[PDB]
Amino acid sequence: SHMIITDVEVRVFRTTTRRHSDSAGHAHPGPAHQVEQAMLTVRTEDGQEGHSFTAPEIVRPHVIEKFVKKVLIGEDHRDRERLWQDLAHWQRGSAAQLTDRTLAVVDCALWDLAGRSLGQPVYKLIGGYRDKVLAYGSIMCGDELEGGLATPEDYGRFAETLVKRGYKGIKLHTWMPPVSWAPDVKMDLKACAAVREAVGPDIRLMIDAFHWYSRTDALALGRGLEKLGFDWIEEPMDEQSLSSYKWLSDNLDIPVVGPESAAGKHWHRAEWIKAGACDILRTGVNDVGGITPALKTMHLAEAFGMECEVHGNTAMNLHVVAATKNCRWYERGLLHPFLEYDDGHDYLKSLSDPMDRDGFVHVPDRPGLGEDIDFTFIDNNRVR
Amino acid sequence: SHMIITDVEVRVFRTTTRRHSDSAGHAHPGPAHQVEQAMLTVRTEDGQEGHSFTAPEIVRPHVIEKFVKKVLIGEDHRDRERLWQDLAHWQRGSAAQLTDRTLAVVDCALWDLAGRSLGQPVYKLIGGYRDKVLAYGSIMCGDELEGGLATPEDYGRFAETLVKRGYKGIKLHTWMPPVSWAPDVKMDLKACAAVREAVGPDIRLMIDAFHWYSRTDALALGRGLEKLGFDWIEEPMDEQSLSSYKWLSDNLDIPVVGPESAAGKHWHRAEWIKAGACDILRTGVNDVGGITPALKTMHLAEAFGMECEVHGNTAMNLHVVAATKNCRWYERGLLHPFLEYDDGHDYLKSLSDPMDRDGFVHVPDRPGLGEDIDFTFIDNNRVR
Ligand SMILES: [Cl-]
Ligand SMILES: [Cl-]
Ligand SMILES: [Cl-]
Ligand SMILES: [Cl-]
Ligand SMILES: [Cl-]
Ligand SMILES: [Cl-]
Ligand SMILES: [Cl-]
Ligand SMILES: [Cl-]
Ligand SMILES: [Mg+2]
Ligand SMILES: [Mg+2]
Ligand SMILES: [Mg+2]
Ligand SMILES: [Mg+2]
Ligand SMILES: [Mg+2]
Ligand SMILES: [Mg+2]
Ligand code: NA
Ligand code: NA
Ligand code: NA
Ligand code: NA
Repeated sequence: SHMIITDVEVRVFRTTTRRHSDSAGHAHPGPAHQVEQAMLTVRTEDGQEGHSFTAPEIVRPHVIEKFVKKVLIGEDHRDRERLWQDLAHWQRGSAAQLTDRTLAVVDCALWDLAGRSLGQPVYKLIGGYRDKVLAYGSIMCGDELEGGLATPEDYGRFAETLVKRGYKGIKLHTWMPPVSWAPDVKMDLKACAAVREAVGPDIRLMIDAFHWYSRTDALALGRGLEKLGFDWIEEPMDEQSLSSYKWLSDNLDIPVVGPESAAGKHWHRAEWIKAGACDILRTGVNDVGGITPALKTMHLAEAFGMECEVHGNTAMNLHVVAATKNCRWYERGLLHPFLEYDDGHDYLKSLSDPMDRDGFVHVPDRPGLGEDIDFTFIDNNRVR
Repeated sequence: SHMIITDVEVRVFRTTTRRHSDSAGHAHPGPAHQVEQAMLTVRTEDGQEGHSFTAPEIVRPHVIEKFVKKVLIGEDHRDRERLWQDLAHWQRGSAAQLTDRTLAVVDCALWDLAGRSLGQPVYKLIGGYRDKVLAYGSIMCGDELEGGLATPEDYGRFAETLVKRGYKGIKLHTWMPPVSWAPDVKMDLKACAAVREAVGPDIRLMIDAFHWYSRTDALALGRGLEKLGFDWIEEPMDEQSLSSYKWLSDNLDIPVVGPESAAGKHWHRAEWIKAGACDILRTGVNDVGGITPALKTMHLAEAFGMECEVHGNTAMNLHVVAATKNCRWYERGLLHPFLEYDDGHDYLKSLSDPMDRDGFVHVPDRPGLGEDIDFTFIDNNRVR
């Protein structure tokens, strides 16, 4: 009975960061401040543990007591498919409180537990494809900060810096409300043009613009991009409208990648394939409810001969990318000229995603998700 | 470097069995005789091993030297996705000699190696869904043996015996060439009717008839089955004709399950979904080239809200079934009144798929594929 789960614990602590998020949830650099972060730990009878990080609200007591403990406590931690399906089955009746985000953090902690228990990196447990992978530099949403990301030329200048660092691909997130004047298709296209001019024709370029443009605006945006040789256009319209995506992909030459944010996990992504709503699939550990369903989406895409690009940084997504073939990149970011991504986080002793000078991220040879957790730091900065 | 593969070995030995196969490859009971069986072993630097069984021609020296050793030797055994993809990439150019069957046995040996090395059953490594699963009794193709499977009533009588044993579902394979008079739709339907009459309405019944009936014959067969409340009709036409399956499923009420034998692995099975060629998907470790692609097919089906029924017995298929939710059964057989399935194989010390009196197969709690291999027997019966 050593593999039986005995405890599920949440520890909330303060991390020091210059990352802020606006009222619409878009990241920006700002003053150094303390932000509450949560760590979920699952422990078995023999004392082995697995951990994963998320925002405090996602693993608050209501959700832990009503849902997570009831599924996990007393169960064999290795039964990840059974445990995931049990949580999935309870979402419909949860009064909207048991979210895909909660499933993701629980599933990730279970994977970390298995890996740490076995002394194996998660991607090796899954079945490894690659130990290193090209990353694109994923640039934060636009701002109104002088010298930051306020003008089209600001994007161009930051792009030059990213190429020097070794990134072989660059993705722009452009300007979005509550930036006062946003959104503006002409401004987005000017940023795209400035970046292409700055880096030349051989760096791969992507755009993830305002996520709710009308069909007419997204068509104008996509048309403007075809002149610049961009690799993909990402979520330019409300992803709840599958029909809009069928229409847009039919009317654009540039590949459309999606859905990133849409609900329904791997099931809904099958619908995007069936309906021809995208040219490249998208998934992400946080978006589909864990490593387990992310892997399902990767396999789904592969069976159709499609790529499936993995949204988001951190170990959980990196291990999905390392375990699969049909994904061009790891998404490294979000990045901003004012911030030093390579410095990492105060609660981790080293980076989960170190990148060489040629633009390859190397998966750490550490067990589980391989997050090098500074438990002492967390203990010293607990939220009472 | 303890995880690095150092050796790939094939040991051919004689097993004593009453299973024969006719000229078309269909199994039948006959005289006790000795049949050559091959065991593939993969070994790492630290001396850990994994094993899998297949027919000698599938792992003959030509294939081992030209393909398998070149991919595996010197590589990290845990990189199953990379190694599978490397073998897949070499099939096209192999002058038809590197088959999906060869990929399957190699992939299975790699999974067994990881499980044995970690002390974990393969389904627990994948992420377990169930430790036991309902099995259907899968009846051998028809014969002309008196009291065997020669008449419709013979099927009825054997069905009664299987229900007593505890099977909750039963699948008929009916009469096929070179049975002198075969095939005959009317005879197949008589067997189906005899079985339904024998077992009543609450036992689940399936039919896997002659695999190459015309559209007109398969329509007549399927129409006759709807009167008997059968759960599915399996491969009644040449599976190379996707279009025939679209047509047949459109014209039958009874669910069509497939494709079992078609080439193209998980990719081709996506096409069956996209085209609406079946109501229930089919896969199998031997049919799609290993546990790795079988899992991909399971996930593909699940994303469409479909079941995917796993073809074939033995540990390799049982572990796929135990790791996934969207499959109703393990296929236990093939069975015949003249043969005692529960006696197992002379080269295994116990059954990979023991079944209780309620019709549940219990996955052995043994590492890797959990095949309880009698190495001494194999050594004593080697083919010189
Ligand atoms: Cl709460
Ligand atoms: Cl940076
Ligand atoms: Cl770095
Ligand atoms: Cl520490
Ligand atoms: Cl040979
Ligand atoms: Cl039997
Ligand atoms: Cl048994
Ligand atoms: Cl032995
Ligand atoms: Mg995005
Ligand atoms: Mg298009
Ligand atoms: Mg740090
Ligand atoms: Mg069959
Ligand atoms: Mg139908
Ligand atoms: Mg035996
Ligand atoms: Na977007
Ligand atoms: Na399209
Ligand atoms: Na058939
Ligand atoms: Na159909």
